[PDB]
Amino acid sequence: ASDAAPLQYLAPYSGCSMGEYFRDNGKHALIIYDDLSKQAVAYRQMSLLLRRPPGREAYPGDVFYLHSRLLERAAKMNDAFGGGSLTALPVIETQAGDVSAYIPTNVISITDGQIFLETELFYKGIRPAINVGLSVSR
Amino acid sequence: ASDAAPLQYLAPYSGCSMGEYFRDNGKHALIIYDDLSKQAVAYRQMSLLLRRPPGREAYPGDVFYLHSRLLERAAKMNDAFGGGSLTALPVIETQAGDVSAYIPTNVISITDGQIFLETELFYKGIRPAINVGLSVSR
Amino acid sequence: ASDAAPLQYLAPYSGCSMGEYFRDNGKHALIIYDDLSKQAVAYRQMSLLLRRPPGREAYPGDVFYLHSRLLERAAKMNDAFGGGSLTALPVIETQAGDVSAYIPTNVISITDGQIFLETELFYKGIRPAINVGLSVSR
Amino acid sequence: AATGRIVAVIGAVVDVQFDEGLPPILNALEVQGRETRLVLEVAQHLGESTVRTIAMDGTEGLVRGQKVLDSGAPIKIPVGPETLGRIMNVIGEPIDERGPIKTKQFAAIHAEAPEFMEMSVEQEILVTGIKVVDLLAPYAKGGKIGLFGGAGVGKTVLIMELINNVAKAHGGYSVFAGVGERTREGNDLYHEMIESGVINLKDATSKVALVYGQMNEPPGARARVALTGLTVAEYFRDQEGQDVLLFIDNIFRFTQAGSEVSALLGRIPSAVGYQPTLATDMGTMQERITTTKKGSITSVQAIYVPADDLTDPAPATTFAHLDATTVLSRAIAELGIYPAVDPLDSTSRIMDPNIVGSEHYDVARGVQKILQDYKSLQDIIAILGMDELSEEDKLTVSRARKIQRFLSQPFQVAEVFTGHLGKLVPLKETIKGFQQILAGEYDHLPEQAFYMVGPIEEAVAKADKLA
Amino acid sequence: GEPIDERGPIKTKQFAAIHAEAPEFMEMSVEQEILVTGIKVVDLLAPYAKGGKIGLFGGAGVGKTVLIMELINNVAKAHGGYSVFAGVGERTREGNDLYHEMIESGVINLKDATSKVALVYGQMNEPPGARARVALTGLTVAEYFRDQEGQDVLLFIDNIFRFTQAGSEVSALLGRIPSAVGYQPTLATD
Amino acid sequence: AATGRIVAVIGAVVDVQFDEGLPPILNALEVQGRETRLVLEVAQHLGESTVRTIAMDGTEGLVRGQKVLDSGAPIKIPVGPETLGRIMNVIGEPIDERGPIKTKQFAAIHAEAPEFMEMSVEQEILVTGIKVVDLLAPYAKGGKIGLFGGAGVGKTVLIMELINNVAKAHGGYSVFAGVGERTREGNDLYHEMIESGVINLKDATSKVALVYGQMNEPPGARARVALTGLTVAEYFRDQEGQDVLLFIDNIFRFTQAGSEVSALLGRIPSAVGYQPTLATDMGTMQERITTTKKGSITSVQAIYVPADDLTDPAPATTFAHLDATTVLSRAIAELGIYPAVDPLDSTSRIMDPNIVGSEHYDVARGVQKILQDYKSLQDIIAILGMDELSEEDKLTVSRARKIQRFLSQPFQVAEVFTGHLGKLVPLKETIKGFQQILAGEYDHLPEQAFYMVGPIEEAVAKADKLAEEH
Amino acid sequence: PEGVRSGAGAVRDAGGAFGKKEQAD
Amino acid sequence: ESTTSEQSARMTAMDNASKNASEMIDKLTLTFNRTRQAVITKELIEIISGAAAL
Ligand SMILES: Nc1ncnc2c1ncn2[C@@H]1O[C@H](COP(=O)(O)OP(=O)(O)O)[C@@H](O)[C@H]1O
Ligand SMILES: Nc1ncnc2c1ncn2[C@@H]1O[C@H](COP(=O)(O)OP(=O)(O)O)[C@@H](O)[C@H]1O
Ligand SMILES: [Mg+2]
Ligand SMILES: [Mg+2]
Repeated sequence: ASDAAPLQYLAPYSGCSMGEYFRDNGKHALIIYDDLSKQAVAYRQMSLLLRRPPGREAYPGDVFYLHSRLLERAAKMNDAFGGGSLTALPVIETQAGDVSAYIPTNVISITDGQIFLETELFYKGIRPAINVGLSVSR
Repeated sequence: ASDAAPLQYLAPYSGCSMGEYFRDNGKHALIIYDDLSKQAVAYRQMSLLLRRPPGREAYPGDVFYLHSRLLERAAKMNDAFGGGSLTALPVIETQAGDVSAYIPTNVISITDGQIFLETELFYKGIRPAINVGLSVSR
Repeated sequence: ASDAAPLQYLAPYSGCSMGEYFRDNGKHALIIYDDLSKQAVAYRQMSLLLRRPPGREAYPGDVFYLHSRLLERAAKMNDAFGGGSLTALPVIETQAGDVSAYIPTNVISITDGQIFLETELFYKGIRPAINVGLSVSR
Repeated sequence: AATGRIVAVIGAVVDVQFDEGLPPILNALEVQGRETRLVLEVAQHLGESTVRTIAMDGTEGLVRGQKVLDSGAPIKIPVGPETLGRIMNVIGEPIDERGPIKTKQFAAIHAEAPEFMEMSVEQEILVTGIKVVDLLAPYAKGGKIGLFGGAGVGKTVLIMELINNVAKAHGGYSVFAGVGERTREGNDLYHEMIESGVINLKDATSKVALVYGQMNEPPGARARVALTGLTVAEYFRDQEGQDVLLFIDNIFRFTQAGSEVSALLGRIPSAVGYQPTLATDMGTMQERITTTKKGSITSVQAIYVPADDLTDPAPATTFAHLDATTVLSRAIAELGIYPAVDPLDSTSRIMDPNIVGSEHYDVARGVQKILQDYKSLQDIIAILGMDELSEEDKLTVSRARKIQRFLSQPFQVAEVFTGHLGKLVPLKETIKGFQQILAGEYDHLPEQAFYMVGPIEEAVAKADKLA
Repeated sequence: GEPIDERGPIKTKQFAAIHAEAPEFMEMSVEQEILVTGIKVVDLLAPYAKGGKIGLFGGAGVGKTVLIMELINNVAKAHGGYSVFAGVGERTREGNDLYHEMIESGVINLKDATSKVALVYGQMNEPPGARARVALTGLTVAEYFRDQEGQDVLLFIDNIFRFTQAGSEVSALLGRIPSAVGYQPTLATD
Repeated sequence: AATGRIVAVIGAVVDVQFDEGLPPILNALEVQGRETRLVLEVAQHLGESTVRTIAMDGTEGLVRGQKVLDSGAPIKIPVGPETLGRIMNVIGEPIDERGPIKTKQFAAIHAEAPEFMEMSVEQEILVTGIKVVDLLAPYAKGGKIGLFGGAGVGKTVLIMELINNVAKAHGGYSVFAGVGERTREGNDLYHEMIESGVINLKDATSKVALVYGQMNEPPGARARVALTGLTVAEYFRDQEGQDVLLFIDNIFRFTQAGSEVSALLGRIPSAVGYQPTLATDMGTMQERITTTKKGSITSVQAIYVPADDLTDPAPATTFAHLDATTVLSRAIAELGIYPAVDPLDSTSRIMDPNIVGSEHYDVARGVQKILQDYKSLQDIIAILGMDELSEEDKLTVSRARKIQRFLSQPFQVAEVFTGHLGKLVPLKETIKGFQQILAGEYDHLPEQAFYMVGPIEEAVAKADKLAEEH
Repeated sequence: PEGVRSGAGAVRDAGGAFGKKEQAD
Repeated sequence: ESTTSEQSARMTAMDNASKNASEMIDKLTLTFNRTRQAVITKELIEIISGAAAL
């Protein structure tokens, strides 16, 4: 949090480029992005200071294009290219369990499933607090 | 729909003038505007590209005048002026039967009566589906 | 209501300055500001015509500082300065009993207590309509 | 006096450049080379010998370079005792095809409000013949009255009923101003005033003057008609000692028309698209309609609420300029109660024991308490039902439902499309009828007998027929 | 319009632009008819209209792709028409799965001239300007079969909502004041 | 060594033009010709030899063309052991009328945060004497603490009781900073700390230093007092190997003060009318309050929640910077239970079976489970009456109601309000009292015996007196 | 998931008639 | 004799109550949706207005 915004905006791509090395050499990898929302906030600050037109909740117009590029680089390769892999597990935080905000709706439409966690199940003894009703993997 | 917005904004007055031809020559006429809501939408599109301050539901503040001018040109002349007439029947669409919106309430304060058509009666079989309780003529 | 906006903006300080005369000579005084909500509208009108950017509900960016420097001038002095005092009783009006609006929340957090009045108690024969379950005095 | 040149035309805003003799603000200007008179009003001094004006008529056909002439004074209109029975417009030209108006003097539209030392503080009561108003929120003489309501709920029917009941017996004069409304209603009013006898076309015994600008006019005109009515209202108060009644229809259009030109003048919008100067220009206009130590003025105004919303900035700043309020509701009108007056949202300034008497005040407070109590049981009745209540709650529900019916009344101006007969109740009969219901003397009658009747005696007869 | 399947150039004889205009008033049909698909429930309860638009409410796990391919087969057998598929904002993995699923069923043949469908793809990791023009590219291909050969065609669109979102981002990029609920002022004309 | 001229005065933002040299950003300037001292701070370079500054006091009386001097360094304040028992300003000036502060050192209020290889990994419990905190959310030595709440729920009384319980039994020193609050309370605290002997006016054995900036000041001053407050504590942490305490009142005013000048600096607003630089500005300051390997700092911060909304962007981006949180609620306060701590919305990091043992952990989880189960039974009672419930549900409700009362406690600084003397409870009695109520050893007593008491031994002695007086 | 989902204790949080009726009993 | 009638009446009462609740929860949803759209439009206009005045 003490670092400048561009570093917090460049951090995930630098970590994806390190993991793409294993994918092209017949090995397997796994990457975890913590708090993808704070990268979007860091990206919004620069665009607001550079005098670009704002939009819904003051986010720029190409915020979807910022996250679609990042999460499209995880794949499974065939035998002609070696047979590597790369798996991603992004994390996103919601306010009052609202899944219709700007950023969660963008990210939900890109991935292949979700694991939903709640706080009511946490205090009645069900730990880990996974809600099987609203979880799916395609 | 494929036509440009100004063409969908000029249309009613052009028909109104052709109708007014008969009224001043001792004849009778009738005019039917299919949808004023789409004209309101087209005028709103035109206004925003001119960078004018938006208001309620992002509509401009001169929407009332736009219909007030048009629906005041139907009248019944006296004998000294010829005796002609011009009758008008505008049509407006609502969402989920909300009659307390901006444009529907605006138009009601102009006309001299209204006919209400319900959807439940249409589904059950009563056709034409007119609600006798609400329809009125002054 | 027929006076210029700057006079309505300047009126409360001109009365506080008259009240402060008694406070510094060993005497006690009482002051009442009727409808503090109507000073903020005059401040907003005066600021917008000076081409300053708006904020929430087009209020200026520092409406809190408008009242904070005003309500801090009431104090009880010790014997080295005379022993005088000055008391204040501001007034606020809310829309449809909404106490969680913008302006009321600012002034609630400045004073030492509040008295609540309600319409339902007014129409049930309880006059004056003081809600004793919420009124406090620190 | 001096000549200028048109430099820019956008909508209803025109800019003029003067070589010498810059006119002051609020003066009128004349355009040269047109078939019909067109007048402009100065609003701002921009700089480099240029001004920005507002037109009072259509601006089609204007060319850059055209000539504009100065007059030297604000808009002036004919005022006097010869305006009775005539019809004027924004700039005081007759539109009743009966020749010019020959008065002795003229007056300017813009003036200043009366000072602090000229105010009067007397209070009395005015009887209207309508049960809800007299019982709950009575009017007064020389005060301001407002009627709030949405669209289609019935403000103008009430205004015409008040005209029919009060205006005829009045000894003084009356003025009717119509702003932003239907033209056919004005024609109907003119013809029925000819028929009644208020307007006489063959002598000098008329007692009303009319000023009109309707919803087919450009926004420049609709922002200035109310002052034209105010001037002719004030002449009868100052120069002559008379009592005047002033009726204004939809003063809300005075505010809306002002926000259609604010953007073109180059201002920052404040809230919901309204102009920053919304309260001050309303306060400037409202403070002139008062009662002074030279005469009295009684005002009845109709107000409009957009999208059935009472928190909108336009109708929420008019509550502070009134002495009596009457709020209309669509939900009551749905149930069939006419007039649809909300009994828990109407107030008056003279509802105190020392003016109206103790008995009237006690009856009003009792009926309001009973009405309030029944509203707090709605949630339980809407789900669990009537059977869960005890006996006292059922009794209060029955009495409140009986009281609600008795507040409706048939109007005379609505007989044509309702098939009824008009009624007019004195005050004592209303007080006694509500006392009797509160005492429980009519608990053996059906609740449908108190619907659309006058005095209490008509309820027992209709119940007797409906055995 | 360039291949992305690594098989070579697309050697044809003619080219067409993607921006055109709707047919004039005097070329419309004054009658309404019914297109018969050969499925009992649709042809009995909710018949399709020839030259009309159909809305498909659904999701995953309820056999959507099998229905698409069965319509593709039936319209080619009973009438003699071809089909076009357009993917607006398409995930790469699901597009690869669909491409390999169509080969084994038989609607696409890699050994001779017997194919029935043409595929046009616009993926998620492309700039917003590219994802708003794919539908016109898919419409221009079918207009040739309609006009130069006089047959009936079928056209599929992956999602009609992403077509609105991609067009909503371009207006924001070009610097235009947004309309209600943050949409473009030209929502209805586009 | 440079001189400039004032060329524009709008609100609380001033512009100065220099002809010889250009001062760097974050420098202090002094205006010439005033009876008092006015200080300006540089923010931006506008080009063509001009800067845009922010004032630290009133700007009335300024004239275009007035001379301004350059000091050549950021704001510097006195620091050392001679500032104990004294009140100072935002820019380091005494305001207690006792003469100048005579030290030997000075410090700059703008520094940089410690690096990654200087952090410490240590966790020990810090007992306070309050049942709820010591049972459901323990504190830790050298940690960060937050007190969330709305208006009028009791943040200040709790932060006064924390001082009265922890500060007096501490070997080291302490610092208190007041940001954007009432002056009347700053008059109360000063005279309270004199009677208790913590502040001495004759000897040289004081233990507290005070820094104050209140809500009657322009926005420039209210947005800097916190840095002045923590710069003092950094000296006692580094230059001396000693533990320090740091109390801050309403750190929320640090963020609100920065939103009142952003528009005048030429910025596009972010959501709900905040400046676009919220998170970065908060993060830069927060990273300096840490326990490095040279010393320890234990911090307690009070946070204001506007209109009882925990999703507001100001409190939302503050949860990430803390180690233990206590959330006060208005619903509990209306039942008459003080302190109004929400038992199902407080968290701590050392609530682990390997740090506090198994018995302590099981008791807290067992309490929370039954408190969660109580809520679901209240829907049934709304429709069908209380008496139609089964006996097991009635026993569950009876135990839950008794558990709820026993969490309240009389404080010592609230003797004027309640009228009782305060109490302190050790940890073992706190564990045992709830373990016994969970077991079911007190099912034959009324609820009122568990209200406003200390240990478990006093409830039965209260019930016996209640029985005697019946 | 898109719609409004209720929880436990929502009857007594709204503070309507049913909440006070529940409390008094 | 009495017990059976009591049970058969309670069943009908509990059916009508759920009918009424289902009737209420249908208007409240439409009101909620309209308010949700209005909040977004109102909060976007302010950002545009404060960006234009610079
Ligand atoms: N007292 C009344 N009795 C019967 N119908 C009424 C009454 N008042 C209003 N209405 C109904 O309202 C309609 C007229 O509304 P109007 O007075 O024009 O509303 P507004 O004054 O808001 O324009 C009539 O068609 C009539 O059906
Ligand atoms: N034991 C108690 N603990 C805390 N607050 C109490 C207690 N008893 C009564 N109160 C009331 O709680 C209020 C909290 O005041 P204060 O702490 O100033 O509010 P804030 O938390 O907004 O600063 C006091 O006015 C006091 O009357
Ligand atoms: Mg009307
Ligand atoms: Mg406090």
